[PDB]
Amino acid sequence: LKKNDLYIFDLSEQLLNSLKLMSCSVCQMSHYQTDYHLMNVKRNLRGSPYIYFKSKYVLAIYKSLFNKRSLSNPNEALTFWNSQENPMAISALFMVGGGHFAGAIVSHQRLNETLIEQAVNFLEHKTFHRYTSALKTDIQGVLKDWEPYLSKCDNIFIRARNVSDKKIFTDNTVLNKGDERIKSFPFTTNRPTVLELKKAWCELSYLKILPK
Ligand SMILES: [Zn+2]
Repeated sequence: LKKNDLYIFDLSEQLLNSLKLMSCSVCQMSHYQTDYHLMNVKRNLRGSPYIYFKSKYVLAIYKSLFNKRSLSNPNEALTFWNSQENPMAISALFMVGGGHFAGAIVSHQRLNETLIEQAVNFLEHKTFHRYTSALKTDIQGVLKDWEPYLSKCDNIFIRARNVSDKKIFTDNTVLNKGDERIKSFPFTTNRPTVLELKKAWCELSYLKILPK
C-alpha cells in the first residue's frame, strides 16, 4: 500500500470494500483534471483522535474529518466520499498567529514541493501579515470574499491559539459561532503559510498505517 493508494477521497473499490471498522453534473457533459472542469466547479461553487479499520497487514483516519451529527457510520461516509457524485466537495483551512494569516479553500479532488503536496488543489488561497487586532478586518474581508465557498464547505479547520484570534473568525462575520463544521486541527501546526496549509491538508486527507 503506497501513500498514493491512501487518499481518503480517491480510494479504490478493492481497498474500500475491505475496510472493516474496529470497536459530469457541473458541466452538463457526458475529464476531471482538465482545466475546464475546474473553472466550472469554481464558477458553480462561487454561485483518541482516530478511527481505525482492518485489512492488509490497521488504517487510521482522523475523527475530525467526520460529521458528528451524522447518522451514517464511517464506512458509509468513506464510500460516499469515493464516488463521482461529490465533485464539488470542498473544505476550508485557516491558520492565524503572531500577526500571520494563511487561508485556503481546498478541493477534495487531487491532481497529477513533494508529489503528494503538488496534488493539493487550492481553489483559493491567501496569506498576509500585520504587526500589532488590525488583522481582524483583513481576515473578515477574506471570509466575506469566500462566503459562497464557506457555506458549501464540509469542514472549516481553524487554528487560532490566541483567544482574540479565534474570535476573529466568528465576531460579526459570515461564520456563526457554534457552527459544527468549525473544528480545530487535530495536530500541531507551524507558521501560517500556504505550504503549511498543504502540509495540514495532506495530514488530514491520507489514511495512516498504525499498530493495532
Ligand atoms: Zn466537469
